[PDB]
Amino acid sequence: EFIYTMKKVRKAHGDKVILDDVTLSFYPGAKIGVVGPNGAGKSSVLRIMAGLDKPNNGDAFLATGATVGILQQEPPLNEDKTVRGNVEEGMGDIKIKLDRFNEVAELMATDYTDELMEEMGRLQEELDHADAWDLDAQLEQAMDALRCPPADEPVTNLSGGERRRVALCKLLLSKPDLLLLDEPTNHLDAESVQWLEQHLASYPGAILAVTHDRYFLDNVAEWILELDRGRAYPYEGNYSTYLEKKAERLAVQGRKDAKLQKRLTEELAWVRSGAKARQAKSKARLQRYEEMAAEAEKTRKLDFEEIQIPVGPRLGNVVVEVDHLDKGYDGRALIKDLSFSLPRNGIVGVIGPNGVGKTTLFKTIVGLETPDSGSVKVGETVKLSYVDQARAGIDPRKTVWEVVSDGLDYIQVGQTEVPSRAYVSAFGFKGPDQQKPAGVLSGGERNRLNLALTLKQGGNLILLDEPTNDLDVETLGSLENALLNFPGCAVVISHDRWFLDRTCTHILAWEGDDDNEAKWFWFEGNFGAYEENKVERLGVDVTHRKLTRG
Amino acid sequence: TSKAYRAAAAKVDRTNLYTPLQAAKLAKETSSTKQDATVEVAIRLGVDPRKADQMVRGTVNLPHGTGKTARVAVFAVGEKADAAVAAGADVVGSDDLIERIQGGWLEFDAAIATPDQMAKVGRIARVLGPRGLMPNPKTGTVTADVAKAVADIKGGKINFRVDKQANLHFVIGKASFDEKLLAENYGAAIDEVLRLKPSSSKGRYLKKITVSTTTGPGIPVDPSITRNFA
Amino acid sequence: VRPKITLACEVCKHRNYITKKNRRNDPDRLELKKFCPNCGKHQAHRET
RNA sequence: UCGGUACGGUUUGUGUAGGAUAGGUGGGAGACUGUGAAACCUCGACGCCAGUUGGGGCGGAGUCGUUGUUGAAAUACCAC
Ligand SMILES: Nc1ncnc2c1ncn2[C@@H]1O[C@H](COP(=O)(O)OP(=O)(O)NP(=O)(O)O)[C@@H](O)[C@H]1O
Ligand SMILES: Nc1ncnc2c1ncn2[C@@H]1O[C@H](COP(=O)(O)OP(=O)(O)NP(=O)(O)O)[C@@H](O)[C@H]1O
Ligand SMILES: [Mg+2]
Ligand SMILES: [Mg+2]
Ligand SMILES: [Mg+2]
Ligand SMILES: [Zn+2]
Repeated sequence: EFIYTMKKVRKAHGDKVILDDVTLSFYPGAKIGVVGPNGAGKSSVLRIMAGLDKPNNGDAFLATGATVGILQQEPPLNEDKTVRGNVEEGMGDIKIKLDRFNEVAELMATDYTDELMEEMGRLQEELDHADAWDLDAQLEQAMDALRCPPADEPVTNLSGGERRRVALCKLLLSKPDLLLLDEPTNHLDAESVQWLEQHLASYPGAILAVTHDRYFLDNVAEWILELDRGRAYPYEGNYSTYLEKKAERLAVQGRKDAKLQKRLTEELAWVRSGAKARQAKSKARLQRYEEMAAEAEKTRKLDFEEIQIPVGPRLGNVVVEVDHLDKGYDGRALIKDLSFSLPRNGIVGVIGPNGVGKTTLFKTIVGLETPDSGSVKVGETVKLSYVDQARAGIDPRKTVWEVVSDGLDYIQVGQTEVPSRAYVSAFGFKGPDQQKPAGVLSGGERNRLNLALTLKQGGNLILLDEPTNDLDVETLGSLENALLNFPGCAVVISHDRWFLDRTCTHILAWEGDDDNEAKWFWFEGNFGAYEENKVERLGVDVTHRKLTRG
Repeated sequence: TSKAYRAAAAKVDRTNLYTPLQAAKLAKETSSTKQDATVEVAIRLGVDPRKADQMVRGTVNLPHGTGKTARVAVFAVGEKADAAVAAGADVVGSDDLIERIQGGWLEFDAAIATPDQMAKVGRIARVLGPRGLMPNPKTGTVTADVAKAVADIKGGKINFRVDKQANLHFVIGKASFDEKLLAENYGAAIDEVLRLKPSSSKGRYLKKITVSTTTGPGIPVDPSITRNFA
Repeated sequence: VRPKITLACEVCKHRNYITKKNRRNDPDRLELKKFCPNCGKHQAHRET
């Protein structure tokens, strides 16, 4: 009747609570959307529902025979293959018991003959449970819909941000009855989300997403679950209905607490100054100050320090010269015949779907690559700063402070001697929260940590690669209003189309079709011009794939 | 689309759970309008088949026959096929039938193999399996009984397989047969449902049931008849 | 900041010892070799 | 007038290859002249391949059908 249900659930440290009194319940087919700020507990609720952790109070009770999947905020894999990335979970109770049916039928005669009736027929019983057991012709069904990489290559550095396309195929093949997909639209395309839109719509089974897109929240979701910092409140309706009734709620809450804060100060002097006023009653009126001042500090949350990018040396007049570069691999044809300068004091945007080669183009510039037939002039005044797409500089065992400081005391950032602990809290880690391991940090504080160890050089040429992931609108605005005030050459790879309309001066973009798949067009102007230049120069200016039989 | 099919719609009462004797009278009145038909059985179960401990399958015996064309394929070599080639199989195959089946000559209905063939049956059961022709260790198509396997196809042993939707399906008889050639077939069917009765189901066990034919409308069936099928 | 934790054995899960740790110094559950009387020999003990 | 339960008829679903798997399971040579070429046409469903024989107002003659065979399966037809 209920797929999932919760008692008075309180997952917490006793010093710092992260969930508190989370009492709610879900139906079958309950398409849910989860919204909230960073630091609320949105991923520590989807972690209880998949059994990957246990609460410190209250029972979390899945239904009887409904299985649950999960896609965490960083997706793990195995280091074996790509078609291995459709057998580990997903088709895992059929594939592991598929070769054994072909192994039990090797025609032994001295070993056993009539014991093939209670084990080989028992394996014949479990193949009817899945209603299909050829498993081969219906596994290119699962990779010609995600547009997966070719299935015969391992997930080494060979895979970029289509690592997520594989982890959206281990999960969406198990078909769980409770589907906990936590931010599926990281690193995807202008059409990879557009595939996932039509797939999560007609989907028998419950869905909990912690997404930020607007097609899921306005048309697929039916319940919206706000996560306040520790609290949890359900609501009913799509996201257009949610924000209207959210607006009138924070209206009458905005002057609920104004006259509350006015009351505490009006009887602050009543309890501090002039304690001559009443004898032997004062221990009954003083407690009503404390009982409203201890609940005035459970919503006093307005301490949000700004993201600030430090400034180092004077940037000259030449930054990146690309001398007719070609780049590729054996048989592969990425970047071909590209020449562009890089404008001093200008945000540069990169446009392209997954699999064109955006993040290798920065690896040339720092030095992690070498061009095949071409050259890149660095210019003796720039200073690189490379934040990577895969966030590979995070060592998930040692604490936060040891990742960015390397155990030192002062680190060299802005041609000064900054005390390296003060450089940590500049990106939002106040004091005793240096001492917690980085592998368990939030999606905001793993993106407010990758900016720490990569902007540690004060460089006047910073190469932002997916900066708009897993961070809310209070920091996203505090980023884009902090890399406008930066004196030179921020270069950004992004997929948020409503981010490059804010902060762009130049666009490098892919425009390849069936004559050559490795063109790169350069543009002088913002994103609100390239979307109009494209329709007046080219002609390119759907038909959904099912992922299963039905 | 035809008045003659809808003329029997008045021959079925709405809220009256019929008897198995009154059941087969309507099959004699509907299927006689056209050629020969086959009587169907639909049973809804009060189980939860999402789990694996409530999958239900059993065998059956038909003392009145089945009326099936029953084209029998044999998968054996040596003396295993010799004790069944005289039993009445129309097309007796061998190890050469590996290349005739998947090549495009699929004209057979049954499949009888021996346990000394499964290294070559398993490459043929890839296509015959999802078509329902899987090697059966239960009834006798694939076992050590190489003598009475072909006669069981004319003996009337058909398994029943519940789906996820809690729907049982099992044919019981032809159209030219009378009512008394159906009471013994139908009464053992609900018995074999009770022979695979789960110990973890809830509520009322058999909550809805109907019996019809190929070109016949629905008929109410009584769950509270377990003794007076004849 | 010094809560009172109880220490339970690994095999029989009985609760034999209560003690105090500091919670901002040691976030994870302690492990000690203490004496379980129901087992008769020293065993390992986590928290609850 | 707005919703829950119970029953009943109608309708609904489009990776690619084939005259859009008419969705799952179990059967099965059936439908009888209803041509589709009136209309909210194209069954009025999806309007993505632009079409799934039924509120059918030329008819009572000719009917996507069986035959064709690309594909885990195309094939009418009712019943759960
Ligand atoms: N280590 C590698 N060796 C060879 N080819 C690679 C390697 N990594 C990626 N490729 C190929 O290059 C393509 C794109 O490279 P990639 O590093 O993923 O940059 P990218 O396009 O920015 N990834 P993304 O940010 O998700 O779009 C892939 O589709 C592969 O075909
Ligand atoms: N094991 C942990 N111990 C202590 N604090 C934790 C732990 N796990 C998470 N937190 C913090 O508690 C809060 C819970 O947030 P979490 O569920 O981890 O992601 P989220 O921030 O709520 N959603 P998102 O911002 O998209 O990552 C965050 O402030 C985390 O940094
Ligand atoms: Mg998260
Ligand atoms: Mg990349
Ligand atoms: Mg210590
Ligand atoms: Zn013990």
